[PDB]
Amino acid sequence: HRTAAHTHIKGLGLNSSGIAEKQAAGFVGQCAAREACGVVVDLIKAHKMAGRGVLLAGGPGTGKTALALAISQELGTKIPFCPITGSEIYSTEVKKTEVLMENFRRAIGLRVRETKDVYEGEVTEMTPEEAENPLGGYGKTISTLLIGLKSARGQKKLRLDPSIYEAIQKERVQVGDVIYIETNTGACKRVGRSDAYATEFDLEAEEYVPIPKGEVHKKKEIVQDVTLHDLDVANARPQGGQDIISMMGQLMKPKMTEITDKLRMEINKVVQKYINQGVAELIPGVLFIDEAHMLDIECFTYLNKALESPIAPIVVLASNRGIATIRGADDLKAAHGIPPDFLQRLLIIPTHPYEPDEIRRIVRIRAQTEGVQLTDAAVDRVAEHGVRISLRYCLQLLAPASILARVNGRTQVDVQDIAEAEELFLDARRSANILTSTGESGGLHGFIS
Amino acid sequence: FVTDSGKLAKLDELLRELKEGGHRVLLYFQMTRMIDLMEEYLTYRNYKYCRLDGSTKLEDRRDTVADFQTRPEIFIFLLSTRAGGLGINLTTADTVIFYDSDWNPTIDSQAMDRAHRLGQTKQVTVYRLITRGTIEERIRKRALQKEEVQRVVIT
Amino acid sequence: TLMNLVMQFRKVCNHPDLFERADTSSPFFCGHFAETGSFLREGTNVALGYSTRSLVEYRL
Amino acid sequence: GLNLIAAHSHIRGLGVDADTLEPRPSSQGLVGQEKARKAAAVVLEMIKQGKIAGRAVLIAGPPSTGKTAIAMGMAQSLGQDVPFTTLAASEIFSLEMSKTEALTQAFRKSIGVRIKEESEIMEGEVVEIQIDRSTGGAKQGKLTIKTTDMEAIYDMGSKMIDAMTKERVMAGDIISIDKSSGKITKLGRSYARSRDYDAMGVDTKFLQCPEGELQKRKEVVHTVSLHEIDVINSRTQGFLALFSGDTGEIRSEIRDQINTKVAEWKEEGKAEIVPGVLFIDEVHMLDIECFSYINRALESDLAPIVIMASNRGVSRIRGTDYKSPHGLPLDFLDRVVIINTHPYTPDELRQILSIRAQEEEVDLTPDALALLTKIGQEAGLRYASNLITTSQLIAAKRRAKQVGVEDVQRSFKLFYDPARSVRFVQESEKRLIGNDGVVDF
DNA sequence: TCTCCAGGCACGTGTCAGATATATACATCCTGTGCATGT
DNA sequence: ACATGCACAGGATGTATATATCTGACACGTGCCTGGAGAC
Ligand SMILES: Nc1ncnc2c1ncn2[C@@H]1O[C@H](COP(=O)(O)OP(=O)(O)O)[C@@H](O)[C@H]1O
Ligand SMILES: Nc1ncnc2c1ncn2[C@@H]1O[C@H](COP(=O)(O)OP(=O)(O)O)[C@@H](O)[C@H]1O
Repeated sequence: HRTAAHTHIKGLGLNSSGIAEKQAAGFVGQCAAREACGVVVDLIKAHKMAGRGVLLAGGPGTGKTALALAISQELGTKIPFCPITGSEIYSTEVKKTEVLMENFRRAIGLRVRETKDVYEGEVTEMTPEEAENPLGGYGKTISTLLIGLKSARGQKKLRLDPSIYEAIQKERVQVGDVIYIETNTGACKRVGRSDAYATEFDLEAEEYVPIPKGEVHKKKEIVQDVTLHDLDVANARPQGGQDIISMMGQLMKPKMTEITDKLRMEINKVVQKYINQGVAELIPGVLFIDEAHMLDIECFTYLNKALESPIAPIVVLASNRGIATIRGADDLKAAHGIPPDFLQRLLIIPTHPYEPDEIRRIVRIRAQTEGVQLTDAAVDRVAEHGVRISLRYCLQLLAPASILARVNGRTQVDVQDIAEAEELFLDARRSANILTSTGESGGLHGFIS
Repeated sequence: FVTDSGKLAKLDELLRELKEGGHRVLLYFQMTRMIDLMEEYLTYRNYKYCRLDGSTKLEDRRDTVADFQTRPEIFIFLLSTRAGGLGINLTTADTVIFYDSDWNPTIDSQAMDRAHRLGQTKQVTVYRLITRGTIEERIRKRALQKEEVQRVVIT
Repeated sequence: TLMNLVMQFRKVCNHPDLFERADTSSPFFCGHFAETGSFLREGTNVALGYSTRSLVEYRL
Repeated sequence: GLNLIAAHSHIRGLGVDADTLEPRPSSQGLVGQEKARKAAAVVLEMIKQGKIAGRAVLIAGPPSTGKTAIAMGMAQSLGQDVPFTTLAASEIFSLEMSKTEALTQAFRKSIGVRIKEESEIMEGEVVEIQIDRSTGGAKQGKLTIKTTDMEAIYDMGSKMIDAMTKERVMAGDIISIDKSSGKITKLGRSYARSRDYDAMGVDTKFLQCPEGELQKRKEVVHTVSLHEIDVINSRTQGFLALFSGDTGEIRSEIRDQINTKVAEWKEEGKAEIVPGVLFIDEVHMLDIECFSYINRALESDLAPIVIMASNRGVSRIRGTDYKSPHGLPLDFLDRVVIINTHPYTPDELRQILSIRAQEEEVDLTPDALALLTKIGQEAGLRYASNLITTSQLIAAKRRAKQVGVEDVQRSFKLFYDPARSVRFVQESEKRLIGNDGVVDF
């Protein structure tokens, strides 16, 4: 329950025939952008996509990312949507193309059924059985156990490897602890003392649970939502199993590493083996790169090969720049910061500025969204500031003018409260005018130029 | 678990106070599946309890009821409201709680008669946990109504 | 979709876990374990085997 | 299932003849380019020869004239035999290691060693297992299996019974006991014991019994590059590095000793060296520090043939300040041999759009195809190839079957081609941030 | 053949899987039959 | 004027929670004695 800058947006607000009807579901106007975004959304939800470029041009303050939240609320919860920026990929551990590919494989999801094999019992007799251990330095070594699990209906008396014994041993399982040996990894989480050993005169603050009902060898199926980047991280730094690489690999500090091409191809073949068994379902998604002009030329070079893949999500770029200089090489200027070679992949969607009545509708929607009711003369005053100064300046003169209204015992916001909040809180243009006028000379009462 | 159910959350508060008072509770349910869920909860908060429901075999019934009555360590008895006829005596219990009400008034009445009976010494208090804004309030009305017809005619 | 909605209502008021309870889940597992065949064969004295291998293989 | 239609999913080879090297004008996807495809055919036929060093062929040409198309055609026209490695030239500027060494690994990834040695495997359904664990242990046991033809009993060692309770071999599994190691890969489940499986899903696949003999020798053929052996011989258990990129600066004496043992393997007849192809996409994104190493890595016996593609005209070289043709220094342009491409005639544009339409299975009227060719004359191949996918979906909005002029004219209306986008930037200067100013209405 | 004892037989017993009605409520499916409309 | 089709009447059927009973087949315990087993 916090009104952010984008709360009134609840979708594109499209008709059945794909025609954008203005002033519907949060937006005001903006027809030719919302129809194209609806086309993009149905391009996502048809799965004939292996990399398409969609650019969202237009000046600042025209609602480029409002369309992005509209797309992300129109696709749904069960479709991946990865929003990043252009400044997020400059890392210090890995090269930035690795961060690009990690975002590309964050934006591809997979829905997998799994059959876990738990052994859910109460430990009755725990007795190790060591083997022969000749002179080799380390000494004796436990090699076989006889742990007896006791469920509600039919006990069982099973025999263990050394590694699953070490999984027990790093959990501190005494006699009486109910556990659940997971025979996929080998892990085994102690749950608590069984209630047959219950005593209110206790100090360890243990969690007493009853005996697990049912068969001691259960078998249960679940559904899991896993992206391909999760599989990349899982096969890159192993943290499952009971050997030494996967145990000394979870005591170290975690570092982002460079998952190479061979792992990213082998996991593709493994996922295709899952799909061919009729278990997993593939659901591709969106990579929304906001502020794409901050990416330098070494990233637009690599996006070509990243989009030529047979599996690659749809890219939605946002760029509020005119004719500008690309960050990498400072000797070729182009539109939007996009290089003139990469720009041909893109299906460029324009975005046009607003009108003095559309500003009034946006002010009315934002006021009834935040919870600030006001009069029509005050709405005309804020729309006058919206025409003169900026769009996202006049929206921000509603939050002080409420508080100031509550200073004067009012409920609705009148002309006086906005006429005072326009004097307390300033914009950028009049502040720069005061800066240039008053800051004549550097000195004691000047500005550091 | 204890917070995903409004009733359960309110029962928790009430059982803590009851325990600290040294009260002993018959706690009545209309669903034995719920009897199970609770059985858990009681294990967590580590209270002693018995159980008697329609699954409980006859001599086991006799045994359980006798316990509750012999050995004051047991704090709650989880009873299915319709199960067990007239003539089980639980007059060591001084508190009754209905986790859910019956549509028929008389079944809850027969249930509280297990505490309120000859040989009872302490004052029986009957809680009734009602979820506001739901079927539970409907039920409660429809049952008070029925009791009005009984009151009008058999007077 | 559910049949006797007055019964369903009372269940909700009692506890949502009457409907679909959760239970110690776990994270997804990528490797290849060994599935048990049946329940009625390995009666009492069974032995667990550390069968955890990765589906990612590297053949040399 | 992981075969989503990309921008190059219609190329099924180079498409040229392999007898007189004639570029037949429409085959396997590559349509229209003739002289460049014949030169790529000559290069392809001297790759499979093997009796040449690592040389350098530069596919120069304008944007969207089919350069990645020719490279992908050469990739599809080799199969999984000769190692083709793509390298967009910004994977080199890493931080895990230096930059010249990251280039050296990409050279070493494309020189395969192909060795062929035999194994002994066992097919067959398990009839039954008896294990004498009676307190006893894994000491002795009997294994009765069968194919459709054979049937047999084997006795088992202790280190095989410990692999049978490791994989939990039931009575009815279809296993593959590799005899030389002892691993057990269950190929599936037999159909005839479908009653005997209770702890399985309701939907579960079942196979048939394996056909033939039960004890046979396989001649498997493995092919690993020199970078594979380099990363293997670098740590204690170091092959994980080439799956996690955590390899660092590999010392050069390891590479020298492996270059010696590969020659000693070749002279003993135990091995065979296969020179691969390395495709350096966008080679203009290398600074002169790279070219001063590619000029000498293309000198040794063990060097793959480098194919590379450049877009820029007379442009600057990174690292330095002086301009040069194709973004490459002149002492490196002495090494390379250049293939120039050409822009596309409109009938070739029309049939490329026809192939891209038949690849996605979108029906087109010929009037819409004429309009789309007219658009592609003025906006390039990429714009029209995206208008196809847009127009199919716009026809699917209003429940149509074939796309028409009334949908291509909507896709051309919503999604601007980049020429009109440049015109939009030039006619909306004062609000778009050029370098300094923001004007708000 | 002389010898022994335990396996099996007769006999109780006890219990629980599937079956017999049902208090507690209500929505739903059913179809006899009546009325209206059309030929 | 007659026949056919379409919706009221209010009943039987139906859904869901445990209760209250029950029955007969299976398993288990007991007692005992004769015949299967020993071995010369
Ligand atoms: N069509 C619209 N309807 C309502 N609000 C809008 C619309 N377009 C823009 N806005 C407002 O403009 C503000 C900034 O838009 P934003 O997308 O951040 O601009 P930019 O395109 O520069 O990123 C948002 O708070 C949003 O409320
Ligand atoms: N001969 C051809 N046959 C079929 N498609 C072609 C041919 N040449 C180019 N294309 C298409 O044109 C597009 C541009 O080719 P590409 O090589 O990617 O351009 P660039 O050389 O700028 O990378 C590709 O998507 C490819 O599908």
